[PDB]
Amino acid sequence: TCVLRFAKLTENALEPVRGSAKAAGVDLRSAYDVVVPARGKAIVKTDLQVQVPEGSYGRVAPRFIDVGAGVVDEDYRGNLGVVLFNHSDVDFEVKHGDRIAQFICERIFYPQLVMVDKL
Amino acid sequence: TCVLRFAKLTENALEPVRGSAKAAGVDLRSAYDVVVPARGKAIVKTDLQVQVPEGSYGRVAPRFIDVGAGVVDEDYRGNLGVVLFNHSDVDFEVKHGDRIAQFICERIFYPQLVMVDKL
Repeated sequence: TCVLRFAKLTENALEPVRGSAKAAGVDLRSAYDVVVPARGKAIVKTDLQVQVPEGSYGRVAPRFIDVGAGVVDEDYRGNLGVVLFNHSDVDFEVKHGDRIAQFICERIFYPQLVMVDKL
Repeated sequence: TCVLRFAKLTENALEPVRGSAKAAGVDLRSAYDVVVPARGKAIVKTDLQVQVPEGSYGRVAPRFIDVGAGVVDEDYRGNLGVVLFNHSDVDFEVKHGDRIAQFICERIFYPQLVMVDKL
């Protein structure tokens, strides 16, 4: 079985769903209304725990306001979130439900290796 | 055909270089001797082009001195390298042949998605 599982830590978490037919992963949404102060930063939690498939990694990718920027493995049991950095002079309100990142499953593979003349 | 290909742009390039039986990727090595000045930065070239397998990505990962840090896809035809940032007060000499990063092949995948009560 190759199954990605999420588990809500509180009633405030939202289910992760794909944004586009062609998106690389599913979007993570803010559990709370969070103000990121001007020139400040905030951790924005989803109130989701995640168990990625065995042997794989989940990368928290970007969906003004810089997101940091994280990768998890199958042992991770924390509450998924991002750190948002507000470079502007106006506070930024993240509302409950807002898309804050996408979560992409990835795995390392080992292809055959060769050198070539050109290409 | 799951094949990773590299191509030397000059005679200075080295082949990669798996670091250990357990390693996630192959190590990339500096083609030239490069001094990274104190408090300064330098781009350190391998003089390799790479063609990653179709539909995959190659991530240039760290194998004092901060390394940035890049992902490439199957269209990429540049000369692989890293930017090194020297935050110390002494210049740092990267010698021809020094390991500077590992190149890890990765694919995005689409597992089955569910919510669970708890992990």
